[PDB]
Amino acid sequence: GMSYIHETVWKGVPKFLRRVDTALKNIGINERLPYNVSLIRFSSWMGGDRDGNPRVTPEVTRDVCLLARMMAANLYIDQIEELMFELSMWRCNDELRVRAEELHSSSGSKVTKYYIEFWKQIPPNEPYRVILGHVRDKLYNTRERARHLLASGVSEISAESSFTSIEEFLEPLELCYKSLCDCGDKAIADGSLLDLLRQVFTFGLSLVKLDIRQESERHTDVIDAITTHLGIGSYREWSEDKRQEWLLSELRGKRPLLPPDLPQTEEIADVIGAFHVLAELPPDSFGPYIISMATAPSDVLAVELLQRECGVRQPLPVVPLFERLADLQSAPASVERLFSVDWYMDRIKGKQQVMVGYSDSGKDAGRLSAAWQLYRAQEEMAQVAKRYGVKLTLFHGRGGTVGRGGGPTHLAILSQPPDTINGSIRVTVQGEVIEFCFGEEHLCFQTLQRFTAATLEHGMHPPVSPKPEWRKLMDEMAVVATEEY
Amino acid sequence: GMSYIHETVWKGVPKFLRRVDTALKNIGINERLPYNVSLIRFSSWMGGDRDGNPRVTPEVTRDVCLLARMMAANLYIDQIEELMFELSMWRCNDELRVRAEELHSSSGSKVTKYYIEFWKQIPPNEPYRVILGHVRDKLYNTRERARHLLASGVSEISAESSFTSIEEFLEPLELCYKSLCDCGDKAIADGSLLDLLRQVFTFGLSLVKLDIRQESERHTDVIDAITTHLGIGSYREWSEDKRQEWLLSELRGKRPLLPPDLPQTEEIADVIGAFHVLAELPPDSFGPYIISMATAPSDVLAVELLQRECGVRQPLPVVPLFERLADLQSAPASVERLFSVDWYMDRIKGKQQVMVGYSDSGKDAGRLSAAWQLYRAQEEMAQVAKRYGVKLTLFHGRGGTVGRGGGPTHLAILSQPPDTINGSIRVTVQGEVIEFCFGEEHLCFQTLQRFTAATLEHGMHPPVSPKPEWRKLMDEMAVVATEEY
Repeated sequence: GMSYIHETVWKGVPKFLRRVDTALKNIGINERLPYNVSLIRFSSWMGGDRDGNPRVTPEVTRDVCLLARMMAANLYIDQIEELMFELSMWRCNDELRVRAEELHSSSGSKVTKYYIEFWKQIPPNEPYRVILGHVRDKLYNTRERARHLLASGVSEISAESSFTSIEEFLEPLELCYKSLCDCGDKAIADGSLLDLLRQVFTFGLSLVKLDIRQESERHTDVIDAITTHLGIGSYREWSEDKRQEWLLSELRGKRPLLPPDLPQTEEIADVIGAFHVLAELPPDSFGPYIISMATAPSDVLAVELLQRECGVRQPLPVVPLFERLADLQSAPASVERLFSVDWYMDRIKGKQQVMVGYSDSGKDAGRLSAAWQLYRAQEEMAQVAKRYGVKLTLFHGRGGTVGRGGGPTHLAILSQPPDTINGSIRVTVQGEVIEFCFGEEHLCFQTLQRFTAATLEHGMHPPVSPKPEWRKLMDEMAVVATEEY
Repeated sequence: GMSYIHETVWKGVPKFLRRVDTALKNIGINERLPYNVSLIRFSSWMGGDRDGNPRVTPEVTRDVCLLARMMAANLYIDQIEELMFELSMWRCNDELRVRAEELHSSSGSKVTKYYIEFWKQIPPNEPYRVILGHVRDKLYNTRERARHLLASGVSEISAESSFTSIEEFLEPLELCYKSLCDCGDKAIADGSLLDLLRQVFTFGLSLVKLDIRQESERHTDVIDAITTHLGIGSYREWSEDKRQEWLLSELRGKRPLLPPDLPQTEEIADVIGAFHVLAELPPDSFGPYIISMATAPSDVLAVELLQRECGVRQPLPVVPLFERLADLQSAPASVERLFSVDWYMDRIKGKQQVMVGYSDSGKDAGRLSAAWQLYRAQEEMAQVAKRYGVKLTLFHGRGGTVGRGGGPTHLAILSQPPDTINGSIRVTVQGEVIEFCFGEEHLCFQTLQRFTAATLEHGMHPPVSPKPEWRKLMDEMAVVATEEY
């Protein structure tokens, strides 16, 4: 799946942004879309979704996170090398002229030892080549340290001698850009270097962020295993309101819960060992933790606890997946209960993402019933959120086939309830659909076009909300359809 | 300190035991003191004793533990190489022959690739060199693995490419010994091989065992930081019987205690960090955990708890150091209190060690009053232990000067109360006293001689118990001496 990121998406992102720059100038906006804008992002499930797949192990999740950082480092080194060839201009600003002489007189500040012939070829008056030269040395380490970590678990290459954060990486790049501008070469700067900067903000150091997904009941079994071992009873047998109470006492509580001598099934171990892996790896390599089969706020707090109690210093925000009819009905109720908890609200800090499954919905109820429930499950959740001042971000689980939420991109967005998108949405691109959308250069470009053009239009100029007549009919029809199905 | 272990104690232990053999034969025993008897053992505080020395960090303890295993393997290598030169016999028993052919035909069984010039060299009918050769290969790995574990986080050299357990190291050596006996060359077996085996039982894979020692109140500080953070209360202000009651609830309980977000002073981080080090290193590298300024049973239970709550999987046995007069008086009562606790009784499993301090005693009470309280301290603790079915081992903290329990070894042991030794004792050999005892070969032999002969005699042929008249006069004089001092 990463072959696609490499072959069409990597180069296909700056090209699409540059058209937006042109599209914008054509309506009188006299500036390009700023490079710190993530107008389009990429994320993966490829080593993270374990829902009903025992073969995605904690070690797998770790491999994928490091493989990615290795692929990413490699791509950037390629891009940086091309750029060195190009930025042969001598005119630089003062803050770059100082930094360049540090790295020149010291021979790269002894970071890599690998590109050392290069540090003896470099002529004095190529300030850009010298900054980027150093960026490259640090990139090679970032790449190699990921290899050593993947093969051994440890590296002779320190952290400081490589790029640890996206900000550390951006620093010299944004410098180069500001220098070229200060010297009046904003045109040169808006060339290869603008395309590169946009890639850093877009793709970051791990290329794609990893969503983790796990079955709802799997967390229940881990927590029931804890309550049993401590002799507080069976977490499984507790009513939902009892679970919420207990969990919140614990979340607020300062005392450790998870006992090391806890007896575990292979299944409980796969779950706990997964959080363990999440806790070692850099936070910027992860997206959200997705709970498949999500049903009530317990399921969300259950993870929040398991995550904190397994040592995840900076926890992945937890997103519920409403995949069945019943759960999508009780959904905006679930979302409000979570929003109404003093603890949970300090945790999320105004941002709540939730996933809606088109796949296992149409399997539960009819196609018609599912599509309609999914409509107002979005509509209402948005309403609950707007009321509690939380920025909702809907995650759409769409497939390729029509009966899994498939269909032309702009239509699928058009058909989503008004005022429930607003510049923030996520959509799955599943299996063969990656080839459908990103197989060729032009396909990738149109795929970014479709999503971006529809999302925009949908937010500035939404579709008509349904008439009260229509709603009633859809309500009554869905029950018929669901029963017939 | 280890230079003494190397230069006199290493070769000198097997020589002393061979004298014990001969002395056994001179009283008509017709048997060698079985090589599994540790008639004399060596432990170390050098890198473990933290009392009043902040310079003994957790990291110091880790360095000392690995350094020792390195030293140990490096001595076992030199010995094994000589032994290979020696056991050139071709007669072996079936078990050795089988293993010998496995190793021979596999070119070493894939262990090191070092000493590969030796394997090609190895002729067929030299079985002892074969097993031993592999034993050597495996030793090289053991000392290297320590080097890499010391010099950096971990090593390429695996766990089962080297010796991990003393039983794994003894397996092939004992096979050799039984082979040579089976072929009627036991006379050869009692030669250099016997001397090595006795070093394996006497020194193990770490050479000497590290005693950890820490102040009493320093553990109190940790447990008060936890009860304060969790809002349980102030452990420090709790009375002794309350401390015991709380600690025992926690020890019986299965739920974790120590919060990972616990605020720590630098001292508190040196306590917990130390336990963390013990948690990692192999258990067979440590002796006990010694509590200086031990006063009441709370101190012992406090460490038993901190030890578990820091994840020390197989915990060190806890010994209290009664350094001062008031503590030596309560001492037997503390000991009885610690017994009679159904939890603590199952932990120790019939074995309890306690240290008595000869240095800090005389400072507190004065020479005569100390020396006497020390006498009946051991006497009554014996009786309590005896009543509870517990083997009391006494650790004597002596040293050079007469004012610190100094004096001739055989006389000091004579001066100790009857029936409080019974072939189980530990004594400090402090600093310069090591040169006094182990500075020369003859000195080392003479020193093992005194300790072995005094302790044996004292067990079977005790000194006299004091007459009641004498006892009363001692109690009375003790008070008078204390007050005057």
